[PDB]
Amino acid sequence: VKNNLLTPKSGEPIIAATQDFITGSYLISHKDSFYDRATLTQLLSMMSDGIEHFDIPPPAIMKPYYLWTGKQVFSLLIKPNHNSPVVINLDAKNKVFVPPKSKSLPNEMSQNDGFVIIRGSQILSGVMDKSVLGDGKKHSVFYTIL
Amino acid sequence: MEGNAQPVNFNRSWDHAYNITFNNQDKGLLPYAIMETANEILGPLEERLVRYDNSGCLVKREDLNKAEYVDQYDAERDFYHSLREYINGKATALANLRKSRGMLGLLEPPAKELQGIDPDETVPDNVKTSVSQLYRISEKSVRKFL
Amino acid sequence: MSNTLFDDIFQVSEVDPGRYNKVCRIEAASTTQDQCKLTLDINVELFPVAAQDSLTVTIASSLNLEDSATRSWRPPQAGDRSLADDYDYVMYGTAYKFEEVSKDLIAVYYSFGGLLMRLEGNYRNLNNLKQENAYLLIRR
Amino acid sequence: PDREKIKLLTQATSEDGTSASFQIVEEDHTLGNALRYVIMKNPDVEFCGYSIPHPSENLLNIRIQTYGETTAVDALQKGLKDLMDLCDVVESKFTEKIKSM
Amino acid sequence: MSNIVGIEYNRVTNTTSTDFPGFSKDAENEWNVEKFKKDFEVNISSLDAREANFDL
Amino acid sequence: VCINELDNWNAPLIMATCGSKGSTLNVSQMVAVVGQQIISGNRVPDGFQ
Repeated sequence: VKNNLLTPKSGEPIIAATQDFITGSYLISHKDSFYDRATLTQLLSMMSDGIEHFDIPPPAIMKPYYLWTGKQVFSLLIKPNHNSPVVINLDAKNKVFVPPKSKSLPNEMSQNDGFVIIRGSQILSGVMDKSVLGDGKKHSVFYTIL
Repeated sequence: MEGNAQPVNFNRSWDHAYNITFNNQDKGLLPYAIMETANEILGPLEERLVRYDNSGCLVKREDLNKAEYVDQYDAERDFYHSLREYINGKATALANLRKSRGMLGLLEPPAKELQGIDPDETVPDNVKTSVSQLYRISEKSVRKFL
Repeated sequence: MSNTLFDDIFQVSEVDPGRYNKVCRIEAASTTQDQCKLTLDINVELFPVAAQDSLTVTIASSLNLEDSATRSWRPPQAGDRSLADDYDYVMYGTAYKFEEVSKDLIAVYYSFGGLLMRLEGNYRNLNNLKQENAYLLIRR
Repeated sequence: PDREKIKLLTQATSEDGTSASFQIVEEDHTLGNALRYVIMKNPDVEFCGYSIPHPSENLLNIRIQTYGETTAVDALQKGLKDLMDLCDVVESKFTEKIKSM
Repeated sequence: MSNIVGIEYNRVTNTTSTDFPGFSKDAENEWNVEKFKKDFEVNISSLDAREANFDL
Repeated sequence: VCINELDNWNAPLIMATCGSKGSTLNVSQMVAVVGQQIISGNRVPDGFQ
C-alpha cells in the first residue's frame, strides 16, 4: 500500500484523508485559531508518540503575549526538524475560493483564506479543505511528498 | 504523469527548483545568458536523435518536418522543444522588465566585440537594487530546473 | 533607528470582519507620503482597532537594538531593554512574493503565519529585501 | 527495586540529556496530564507533552525537552518531586477545615 | 488572561491554562510553594453523610 | 439565500465549506425546500384518470 497511493486509471491519489480528517485539520488552520506555548506543545506531541524531535519556530504574535498560529503547528508535521529532508512547494485553489477584486489583488488576497501558498514547508495562506489533502485533485499535499 | 497528461508540471517544478536553490548572495544572470545555459544541456540531447530517413541513411537538413520521414519517435523530440520554449517565454519577461525599468534589455546576445559591456556602472545603483530585488534567476536555478 | 527598514503614519479606512470573530482585515492610507497604502490582518481581542484612527507601522529587523546551539527558539530574559518596549503590538513573518503594481510602483507581500499583508510603494521602501525575518511594530 | 517502569528511549534521545523520551507502564492520563502542568512551570523546559500510543495496551510515553541549562532527566526528577509537594498543600489545608467545619 | 471562560451564544473562549512562564516577556508566575500556599483556600458548603459539597 | 445569510460556526455549513461530506444542495433541502422530485426524466406523471 506504499506503491499504490495512486490509481492507474487517471493518476490521481486515492488514499488520503477521509470525511472526518478534513474537518479536524480545518479547525486548526482556521485563521482565528491561536495557541500559546504549552498548548502547541501538547498539540505537537500527539501527532507522534514522543519519538520525533521538534524544534519550535518563533511565534507569530509576539509583543502582548506569545502566540503561535494554526499553520505553524501544521507546517511542523511536514518538516519537523532539520534532519528531515521534506521541503515542498505548492500552489492550489481551494473548494470554494471566493474571488478577490479580480484585477489588482492576486489570487492570494481572497475574502476568506482561499488560495493556499506553501514555500519551503511553511503554510503562508489558505486552509485544508479536501482540495489540498483529500482525494481526486492531482495537486494535493500528500501527492507532493509522494 | 502530472497534470493534463504531461509528466512535467512545469509550474511546480520551477517553483520547487527556485526555493531549493535560492540565495541573494549569489549574483544572477542576464536574459541572453540563461538560454545558453539551457542549450548547453538539452543541446547534446537533441543530436543523439539522428532523424534517419525511411531507408537506413540520414536525410537532408532541408525540409525535415514533411510528414513523410516521421520515424519511431517524434514526441520525445517535440518534448525538448517545449522545454526550451517554456524558458524562452520566461527569458523575455526579465528582458521586458529591465527594458521599461530604464536599463537596456539585451535579449539578443552580443557578438565578438567588447566582452563585458556590463551596464552595472552606467545606470545608478538604484536600478541594480530594483530589478534583482523584484525577481532574479541564478545560474544554479537553471541547472536544477531542467 | 539602526535596524528600522521602514516607518510611516497611517490613517485607517475600513474594518471588515468577514465571517470571523477574532481577526479582521484593515485598510490604511499614508498621511505623509501620498502614494503608499496597505491592507493588514489584526487580531482585535488584544489590540482593538476602530475606523479612522492613526497608528504607526515600523518594519524593523533583529529588535535587539545592538550587536545555545539548540536550533529552537527562546524568548529574551525578563530584564532587558530592547526595541518595542514602547509600542503596543508587534508581529512576525516572512516575505514571499515581490511584484510591480504599475510603472514605478512595486508591491510587497508579507505573511505573518496565516495573516497576510500587502503594501505597495514607489521605490521609497528601498531597504525591504527578500530576507527571512522582518517584524512589524505598531503603536496606537 | 523494580525496572519495568520509567525508562529512557535511547532511539529518540540527544547525545546528552537535553532531549529525552520515556515510556511509563501502568499509568494513564491521571498522571500524564498532572505531570505536564507541574513541569512546564520550570523556566528551563521548552517542550513537555505526552501521548498514549494505543488504548489496547497500557503504557504512557512522556516527552521532555529543554534548553542547555539542565538536563531533561534532571528536569522531571525535579518535576515529579514538585507534584509531591503540591499535594501537601492541598491535603493539609483541606483537613484543617474539616476539623473546623 | 483574567482566568474567565467566556460564555457566548455559540462558543466558549480561552478555556486553556495560560499559567506558565514563557507566555509573556515578563516571565512571571513561576513555581513557588509559598506563593501557592497563600492563595489556595477551601470553603466547605453543606456537608452531611452520603453527600459532600465543597470548593477548591 | 440560505448560505450567505447564515452565521459562522454553523455545523452543516463548516463541513460543506470543506469537502468532507455534504453539499449546498443537501443542506438546502434541510432548511429551505426539498424541490421537485423526478421519476426517470419525468415529473411524476399521472396515476389514474
